Amino acid sequence: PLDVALKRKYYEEVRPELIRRFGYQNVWEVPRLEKVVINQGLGEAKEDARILEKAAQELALITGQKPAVTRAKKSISNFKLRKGMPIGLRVTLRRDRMWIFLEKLLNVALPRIRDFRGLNPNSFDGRGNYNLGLREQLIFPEITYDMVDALRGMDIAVVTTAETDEEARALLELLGFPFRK
Amino acid sequence: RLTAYERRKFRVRNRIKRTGRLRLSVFRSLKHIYAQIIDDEKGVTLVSASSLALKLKGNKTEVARQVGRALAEKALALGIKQVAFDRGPYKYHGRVKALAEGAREGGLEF
Amino acid sequence: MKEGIHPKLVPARIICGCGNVIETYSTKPEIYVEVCSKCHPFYTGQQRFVDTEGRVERFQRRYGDSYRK
Amino acid sequence: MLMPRRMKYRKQQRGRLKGATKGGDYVAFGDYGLVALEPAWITAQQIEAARVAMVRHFRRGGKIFIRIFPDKPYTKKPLEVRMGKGKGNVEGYVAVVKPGRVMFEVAGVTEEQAMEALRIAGHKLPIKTKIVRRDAYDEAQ
Amino acid sequence: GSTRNGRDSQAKRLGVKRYEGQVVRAGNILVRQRGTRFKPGKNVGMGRDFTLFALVDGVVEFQDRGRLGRYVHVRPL
Amino acid sequence: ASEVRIKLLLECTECKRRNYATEKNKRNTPNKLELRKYCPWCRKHTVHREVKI
RNA sequence: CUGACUGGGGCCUGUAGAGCACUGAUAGGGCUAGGGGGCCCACCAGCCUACCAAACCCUGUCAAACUCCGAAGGGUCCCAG
RNA sequence: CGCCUCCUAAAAGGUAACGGAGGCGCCCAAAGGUCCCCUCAGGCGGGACGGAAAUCCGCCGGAGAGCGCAAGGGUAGAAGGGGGCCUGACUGCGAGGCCUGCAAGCCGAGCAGGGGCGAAAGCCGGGCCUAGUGAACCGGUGGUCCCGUGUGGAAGGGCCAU
RNA sequence: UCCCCCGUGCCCAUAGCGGCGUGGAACCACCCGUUCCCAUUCCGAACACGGAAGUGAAACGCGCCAGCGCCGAUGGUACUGGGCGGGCGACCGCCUGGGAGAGUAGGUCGGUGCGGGGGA
Ligand SMILES: [Mg+2]
Ligand SMILES: [Mg+2]
Ligand SMILES: [Mg+2]
Ligand SMILES: [Mg+2]
Ligand SMILES: [Mg+2]
Ligand SMILES: [Mg+2]
Ligand SMILES: [Mg+2]
Ligand SMILES: [Mg+2]
Ligand SMILES: [Mg+2]
Ligand SMILES: [Mg+2]
Ligand SMILES: [Mg+2]
Ligand SMILES: [Mg+2]
Ligand SMILES: [Mg+2]
Ligand SMILES: [Mg+2]
Ligand SMILES: [Mg+2]
Ligand SMILES: [Mg+2]
Ligand SMILES: [Mg+2]
Ligand SMILES: [Mg+2]
Ligand SMILES: [Mg+2]
Ligand SMILES: [Mg+2]
Ligand SMILES: [Mg+2]
Ligand SMILES: [Mg+2]
Ligand SMILES: [Mg+2]
Ligand SMILES: [Mg+2]
Ligand SMILES: [Mg+2]
Ligand SMILES: [Mg+2]
Ligand SMILES: [Mg+2]
Ligand SMILES: [Mg+2]
Ligand SMILES: [Mg+2]
Ligand SMILES: [Mg+2]
Ligand SMILES: [Mg+2]
Ligand SMILES: [Mg+2]
Ligand SMILES: [Mg+2]
Ligand SMILES: [Mg+2]
Ligand SMILES: [Mg+2]
Ligand SMILES: [Mg+2]
Ligand SMILES: [Mg+2]
Ligand SMILES: [Mg+2]
Ligand SMILES: [Mg+2]
Ligand SMILES: [Mg+2]
Ligand SMILES: [Mg+2]
Ligand SMILES: [Mg+2]
Ligand SMILES: [Mg+2]
Ligand SMILES: [Mg+2]
Ligand SMILES: [Mg+2]
Ligand SMILES: [Mg+2]
Ligand SMILES: [Mg+2]
Ligand SMILES: [Mg+2]
Ligand SMILES: [Mg+2]
Ligand SMILES: [Mg+2]
Ligand SMILES: [Mg+2]
Ligand SMILES: [Mg+2]
Ligand SMILES: [Mg+2]
Ligand SMILES: [Mg+2]
Ligand SMILES: [Mg+2]
Ligand SMILES: [Mg+2]
Ligand SMILES: [Mg+2]
Ligand SMILES: [Mg+2]
Ligand SMILES: [Mg+2]
Ligand SMILES: [Mg+2]
Ligand SMILES: [Mg+2]
Ligand SMILES: [Mg+2]
Ligand SMILES: [Mg+2]
Ligand SMILES: [Mg+2]
Ligand SMILES: [Mg+2]
Ligand SMILES: [Mg+2]
Ligand SMILES: [Mg+2]
Ligand SMILES: [Mg+2]
Ligand SMILES: [Mg+2]
Ligand SMILES: [Mg+2]
Ligand SMILES: [Mg+2]
Ligand SMILES: [Mg+2]
Ligand SMILES: [Mg+2]
Ligand SMILES: [Mg+2]
Ligand SMILES: [Mg+2]
Ligand SMILES: [Mg+2]
Ligand SMILES: [Mg+2]
Ligand SMILES: [Mg+2]
Ligand SMILES: [Mg+2]
Ligand SMILES: [Mg+2]
Ligand SMILES: [Mg+2]
Ligand SMILES: [Mg+2]
Ligand SMILES: [Mg+2]
Ligand SMILES: [Mg+2]
Ligand SMILES: [Mg+2]
Ligand SMILES: [Mg+2]
Ligand SMILES: [Mg+2]
Ligand SMILES: [Mg+2]
Ligand SMILES: [Mg+2]
Ligand SMILES: [Mg+2]
Ligand SMILES: [Mg+2]
Ligand SMILES: [Mg+2]
Ligand SMILES: [Mg+2]
Ligand SMILES: [Mg+2]
Ligand SMILES: [Mg+2]
Ligand SMILES: [Mg+2]
Ligand SMILES: [Mg+2]
Ligand SMILES: [Mg+2]
Ligand SMILES: [Zn+2]
Ligand SMILES: [Zn+2]
Repeated sequence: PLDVALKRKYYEEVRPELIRRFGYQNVWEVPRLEKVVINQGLGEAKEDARILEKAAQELALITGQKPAVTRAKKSISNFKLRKGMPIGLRVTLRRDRMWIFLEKLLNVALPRIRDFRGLNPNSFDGRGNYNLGLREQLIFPEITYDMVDALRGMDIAVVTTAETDEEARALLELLGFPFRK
Repeated sequence: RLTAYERRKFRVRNRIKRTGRLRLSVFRSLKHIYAQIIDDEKGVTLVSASSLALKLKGNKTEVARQVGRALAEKALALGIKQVAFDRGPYKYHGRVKALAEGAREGGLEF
Repeated sequence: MKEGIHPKLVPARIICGCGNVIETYSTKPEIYVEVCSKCHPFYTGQQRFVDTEGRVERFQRRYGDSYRK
Repeated sequence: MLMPRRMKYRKQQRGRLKGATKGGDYVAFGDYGLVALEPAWITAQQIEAARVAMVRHFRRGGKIFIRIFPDKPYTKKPLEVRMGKGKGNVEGYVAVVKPGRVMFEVAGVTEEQAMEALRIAGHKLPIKTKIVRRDAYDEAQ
Repeated sequence: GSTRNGRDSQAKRLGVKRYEGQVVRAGNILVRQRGTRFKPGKNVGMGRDFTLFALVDGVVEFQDRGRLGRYVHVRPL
Repeated sequence: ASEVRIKLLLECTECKRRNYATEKNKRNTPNKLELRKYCPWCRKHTVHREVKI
């Protein structure tokens, strides 16, 4: 395993502060990150230039991992959707890669968001997971202007072993997720 | 509400029972590996073999193969030759494959 | 991981405009960014960038008191 | 007047009218009741006539509860055709009613008023009826 | 005036053909059915149309295993 | 069977005898069928080819 | 001697009845998306409704092509008269 | 006007009417065999474009989804969804039955030949099932090399397949 | 022969949902790793291998609680095989034998076989 700064920050600073703040009787009861699942709901590729090999590439640069395709469960009219059609990507970051991503997201990406005024305090699950949406992929340090054909966003799920919203807030906030209110 | 494990397990066991053989069932824990040869007509085990019971050693795979041979031995001595391999929820591979090859060398018929 | 489908992750330095340097990993060894957590307004306590006004308007006009009582 | 807003089937075989009411036998909402003494298909028009007469007795006041509903379609061949050539067309809907059923109940009105309304309503029904008032037996069902 | 109806299909003569306790021979059809109303049990085959039949000469036996469904067995003689 | 779903025979490629009749869709499956079949003449499986019925 | 019929025993069944768990129907009430309408507005949200009313819930019902149930009987095989 | 599904049909089977309702006259080279893996609809919550419904995350959710098409039965302990290898959508037969006036229709263990998948147990003689069909006569085509009008051929036929 | 656990069956919810509690010596899990066999339409999540620092947090096992779920009498009734009556009819009754469904009382937070491992 890699020494990656944020990972260590978790074990060194966040771990204990949490045990203080909520008083766990058990090493496993304390909140862990489980997985960060990034999704590009896309379908701007339904027919058109269904070469979103372009996006799979972009995501593979950002996460260091190649996404797998998602396809439509049922045929849908008004979106022009025949069943089986490639409409999305999903890359599931775990372990080291999950940390490396989150590191750069927190350090560099979110800063680079236009008029960024903090993440949303309310985007919390109620079973203690967080989700957040990006509008563009130029946010990440790996993707320059020069290399992009068209602006595309994404959904980020961050999945925690917390049982409650209130605990999961502490974990992500302590790790450094900037919340607006 | 069953799990992929509970299903997988049923699905293979169901096929094996259908053929009516004595079934060589295999349990594989994080540390050990056990083997009952069971008669399902009677709901009974006829011969056992475990890494736990053989106080066997180290490399899990090599160990498996050993319980494998062990099982066959007590088995032929009881007149059992033919039998059906119950890979449980386990891919026939690894420790299980190893156990299987061992009961084979051991002379078990399958 | 599956071979041949995944871009390599190597030690990588992200350099911000504040003059901050981040020791992290990427598919690119050296990256220059225009902003980061160390210098971003929202992050930097509450650095009220350009507009430290206190509104300023509109009671706070005050030119002047010279109308009489 | 009363009829199903929709049905799985347009025509129903006729069936039979043997036995006492299946249920619907005890007063269950208002104070006084009108129970069927003999079996019939009660027509939607007859139900509605019974109702209207009761509100007419009350003028303003009372609550009428209707406890039978015409979901049975009534079929009839056009005039003068001969037998065969398919089943008749639906001409109305009836509510099957076997002896014992509380068809109507009233509440919120004096006794002499509930009595008379149910009497007049009775005269609109093509069967014999008895007026009942709520007992403990009703309350215990 | 006329009818859009008027049709129906032949009866298929479905159902159990040999009841519990009845002596059968290998091949005897035991159950004729749509889908698996009875499942093949001990010494009982199922043909492509769900038809249950005796695999050996013997005696028929029924078995109701609750959520597991009902079963036709043939017990050797 | 239809104009598009046709009947066809399968001919053993070694001894040239037609051994099987079957059907295919010629819009979906325009190439001539090739299937390994048991040839009773040759007493062995043999690649058989679609040949016109 | 195997018969009709009968005794005992096993297995098969979905009707009478009944029920409402499914498919649908359904009166009223409760709760509550959605509309209608009235206050108050176009600065976009409010508020009130004895209006029509989805889903859900309670009370009370309906069904050949409904059934969570479910007989009496019936059928078949074995032994026996 | 034949065929399928439900009801009528009186709890075995069967059961009529110009009785009540619907379907068929196809299809699939995978939508077939086998090995391996996977599990639904829907509800609430969360999430850029993104909406009641596209894709993602969480919880609940036994089956109300799916199963090419009508209906019914069946079915996740898969018949549903994904992948790999494949052609058993076998050839020679066929114990024993279902059904049944006939003729038809249907199910089929097993043995042999030569195969497919599987480590094996084993499965595979098309398809979850029940419609998707047409006797005989006459003729076509491929095969066989059985008959060949004194004889050798040939004509023409038979036989197997279509 | 008794207690705990691990396998595997049988009865097919009186076994389930939920709330609470409890267990790590042993066993089981999670766990530590991903070189190696093997693997992800991406992901060592799964499957798989090699391990033994930790923890019973998750899962599982065992207890407890009747809010839901499930089971459910007795009594009476509906209906009915057979035998009789009545009504012009819709329909209604008697006898003998059978006898529900709803509901009420009540029950249930499983029982049991085989083999292992540990304990007394
Ligand atoms: Mg929230
Ligand atoms: Mg969580
Ligand atoms: Mg950039
Ligand atoms: Mg009639
Ligand atoms: Mg009338
Ligand atoms: Mg009529
Ligand atoms: Mg007529
Ligand atoms: Mg008529
Ligand atoms: Mg009328
Ligand atoms: Mg009535
Ligand atoms: Mg009158
Ligand atoms: Mg009641
Ligand atoms: Mg017509
Ligand atoms: Mg008809
Ligand atoms: Mg018929
Ligand atoms: Mg008929
Ligand atoms: Mg029929
Ligand atoms: Mg039957
Ligand atoms: Mg078969
Ligand atoms: Mg089939
Ligand atoms: Mg028995
Ligand atoms: Mg038996
Ligand atoms: Mg053929
Ligand atoms: Mg005699
Ligand atoms: Mg006899
Ligand atoms: Mg007899
Ligand atoms: Mg008898
Ligand atoms: Mg009835
Ligand atoms: Mg209902
Ligand atoms: Mg109820
Ligand atoms: Mg009725
Ligand atoms: Mg019926
Ligand atoms: Mg019925
Ligand atoms: Mg009898
Ligand atoms: Mg009997
Ligand atoms: Mg006798
Ligand atoms: Mg026809
Ligand atoms: Mg019938
Ligand atoms: Mg019937
Ligand atoms: Mg019948
Ligand atoms: Mg009958
Ligand atoms: Mg018959
Ligand atoms: Mg037609
Ligand atoms: Mg495929
Ligand atoms: Mg298939
Ligand atoms: Mg396949
Ligand atoms: Mg969902
Ligand atoms: Mg949502
Ligand atoms: Mg949005
Ligand atoms: Mg959405
Ligand atoms: Mg369905
Ligand atoms: Mg259709
Ligand atoms: Mg090959
Ligand atoms: Mg025969
Ligand atoms: Mg015949
Ligand atoms: Mg073979
Ligand atoms: Mg063979
Ligand atoms: Mg092989
Ligand atoms: Mg066969
Ligand atoms: Mg199919
Ligand atoms: Mg078919
Ligand atoms: Mg002729
Ligand atoms: Mg002729
Ligand atoms: Mg000819
Ligand atoms: Mg000659
Ligand atoms: Mg010659
Ligand atoms: Mg001559
Ligand atoms: Mg010559
Ligand atoms: Mg000659
Ligand atoms: Mg010549
Ligand atoms: Mg010739
Ligand atoms: Mg010739
Ligand atoms: Mg021929
Ligand atoms: Mg032949
Ligand atoms: Mg156990
Ligand atoms: Mg046990
Ligand atoms: Mg037993
Ligand atoms: Mg504890
Ligand atoms: Mg517990
Ligand atoms: Mg321990
Ligand atoms: Mg300890
Ligand atoms: Mg370790
Ligand atoms: Mg490697
Ligand atoms: Mg090595
Ligand atoms: Mg791992
Ligand atoms: Mg615990
Ligand atoms: Mg487990
Ligand atoms: Mg108690
Ligand atoms: Mg009860
Ligand atoms: Mg009783
Ligand atoms: Mg009686
Ligand atoms: Mg009688
Ligand atoms: Mg009696
Ligand atoms: Mg009953
Ligand atoms: Mg009862
Ligand atoms: Mg319980
Ligand atoms: Mg024991
Ligand atoms: Mg012991
Ligand atoms: Zn900076
Ligand atoms: Zn050949």
